[PDB]
Amino acid sequence: GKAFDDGAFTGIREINLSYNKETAIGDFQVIYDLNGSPFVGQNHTSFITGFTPVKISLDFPSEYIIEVSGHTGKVSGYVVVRSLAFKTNKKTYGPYGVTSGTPFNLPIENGLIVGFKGSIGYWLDYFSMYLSL
Amino acid sequence: GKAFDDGAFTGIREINLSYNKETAIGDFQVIYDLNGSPFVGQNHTSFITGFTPVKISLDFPSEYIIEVSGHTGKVSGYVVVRSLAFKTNKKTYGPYGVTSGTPFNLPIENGLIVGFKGSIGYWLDYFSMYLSL
Amino acid sequence: GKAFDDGAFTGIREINLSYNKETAIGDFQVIYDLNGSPFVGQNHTSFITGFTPVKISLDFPSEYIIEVSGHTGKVSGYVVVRSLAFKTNKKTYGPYGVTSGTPFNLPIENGLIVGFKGSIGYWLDYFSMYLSL
Amino acid sequence: GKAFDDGAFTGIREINLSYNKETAIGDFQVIYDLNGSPFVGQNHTSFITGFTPVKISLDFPSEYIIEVSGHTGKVSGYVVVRSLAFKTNKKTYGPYGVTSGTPFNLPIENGLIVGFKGSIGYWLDYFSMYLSL
Amino acid sequence: QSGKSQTVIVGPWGAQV
Amino acid sequence: QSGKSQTVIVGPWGAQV
Amino acid sequence: AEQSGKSQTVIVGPWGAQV
Amino acid sequence: QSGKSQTVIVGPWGAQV
Ligand SMILES: OC[C@H]1O[C@@H](O)[C@H](O)[C@@H](O)[C@H]1O
Ligand SMILES: OC[C@H]1O[C@@H](O)[C@H](O)[C@@H](O)[C@H]1O
Ligand SMILES: OC[C@H]1O[C@@H](O)[C@H](O)[C@@H](O)[C@H]1O
Ligand SMILES: OC[C@H]1O[C@@H](O)[C@H](O)[C@@H](O)[C@H]1O
Repeated sequence: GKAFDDGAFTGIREINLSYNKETAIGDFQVIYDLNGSPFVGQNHTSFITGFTPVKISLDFPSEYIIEVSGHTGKVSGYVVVRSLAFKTNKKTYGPYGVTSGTPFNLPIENGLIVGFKGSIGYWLDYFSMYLSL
Repeated sequence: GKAFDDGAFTGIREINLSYNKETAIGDFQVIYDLNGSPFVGQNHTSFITGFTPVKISLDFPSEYIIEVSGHTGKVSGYVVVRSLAFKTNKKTYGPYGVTSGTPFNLPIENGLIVGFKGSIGYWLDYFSMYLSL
Repeated sequence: GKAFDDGAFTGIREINLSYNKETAIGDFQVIYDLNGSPFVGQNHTSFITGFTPVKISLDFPSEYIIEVSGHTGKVSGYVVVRSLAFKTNKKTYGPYGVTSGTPFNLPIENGLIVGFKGSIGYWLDYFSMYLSL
Repeated sequence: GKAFDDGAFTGIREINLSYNKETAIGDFQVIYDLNGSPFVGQNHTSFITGFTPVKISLDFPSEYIIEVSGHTGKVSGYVVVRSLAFKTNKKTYGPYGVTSGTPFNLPIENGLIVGFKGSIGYWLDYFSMYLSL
Repeated sequence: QSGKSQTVIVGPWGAQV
Repeated sequence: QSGKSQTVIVGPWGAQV
Repeated sequence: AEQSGKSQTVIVGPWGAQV
Repeated sequence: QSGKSQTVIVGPWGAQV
């Protein structure tokens, strides 16, 4: 897939992703906070279409992510991110995609997610998160 | 169970835990690094015995943990930490315990584990990790 | 003066300031690094003119600030920042302004300056710096 | 002089230093906080005697240092720390020593001092401070 | 300001309380 | 906590308002 | 810091394909 | 990669070795 690295910011305002209930996560894009103003992250796009888009608009800064969870597993022979769910201090967004494969989950007891990096081909291949105080 | 919280330190020198291959993790204790000298953490103990102890002695500081993984699930009706594995840049320690239930894994791309907190009753109920640069 | 606060970024690429050799620091503006690309900070302007501009263009990321120093003192009855000097791992820039009054200096042994805040009226009234690893 | 480096901790409980009103700072020792319990730092002692001791007992954690200031200058040909003052959110301790030479001051707008390092011969040759959130 | 240093904490994994 | 990250800030040097 | 002019951040992951 | 935690350090004030 095509690697991406958004880097780190001061918080998260919006997550725009797409998914397919037969395969995995496709597109991924984040509107970050940067010192009190939105910073529009680059669109990271799947090589293919047919995905269902979802817009996660957070009530920043009162609302913030406290857990990210999902599944990884093989689609067409490739290990990919098949589902994502974002839990905030207000509600749960998701799961989006296919909740099959190996689960993972990252609860944050103290701190914030302030950035994403990863790779997308047909689907989201992998991702990592920037954490800070 | 009884809550514990070691707080944060400079690094990790040794982990002393115990486990039972039919139930879950029991006892948990850590020798931290504190500014270049060992700091012996409190021994956190299960309410019961019958566990097998293991000593995980790291070659600090050249050897450090890069991923923590394991399983959670029910034992006698209680959700507990059933197994733990510690991967360093040199080797893997474990898994210790019962490798069934819901897997979890925390790979660290940049940063260090510098403290543990959690709760132990009959078994390790839950745990969290302090992370820093 | 009019308060300003750029917030925090991932590094410094360029500082544009102005000074008067009879009074104090005037205008202040920074091009930051933000995750590998320039981010152009707002120009913070003195209420008056007559200043001499200087452009401090750093060889980012090989070159970075390791000490900031200067002087504070009264001009026309106001306590202001009278001089600034920026020492990097390569070169010293300044002093700019008037090197009279109370000296201050901030050497950085470990870490980076990644943001500025302050206030400017006729002159730079005060300033603070964001530090990180 | 003899270098010292206490490293980093959770906070500060007490500072025990000595000074001479004709020369400079002599002895320096700190009782740190380490995850809620005192940690007694090594006593860093002058090569000579004749100093006046002072004990700075902070009401940790509600009382903490918000500015450190002092003077540096030459004594018997050596550049040393001639005076120190510690301002907390409750009171000011000092200045102790000789208030002559080049002033310095470090106000902390956001963050905490959590460690000291430096060198002491006849007098405190230099010092640095560990800062964290 | 608490007067005590802060660090990132991840978790907990296990029972949720 | 808040949804906004924080960093160490040193200063201010100058007028103390 | 005392090496590069670029700030650092804790990063956790990756989850997914291990490359 | 050092295996040891790090912290911002400001200074030194005094002699410059
Ligand atoms: O996303 C799953 C896969 O998609 C393909 O298009 C790509 O060539 C592979 O490298 C992998 O990324
Ligand atoms: O560890 C499993 C359980 O152990 C029991 O002894 C305790 O009362 C429970 O609260 C729970 O901790
Ligand atoms: O810069 C020094 C002063 O400049 C004036 O123009 C302003 O009204 C004052 O508040 C102060 O900022
Ligand atoms: O403290 C001032 C000086 O004190 C002397 O005793 C020592 O030899 C010097 O290196 C310097 O430390």
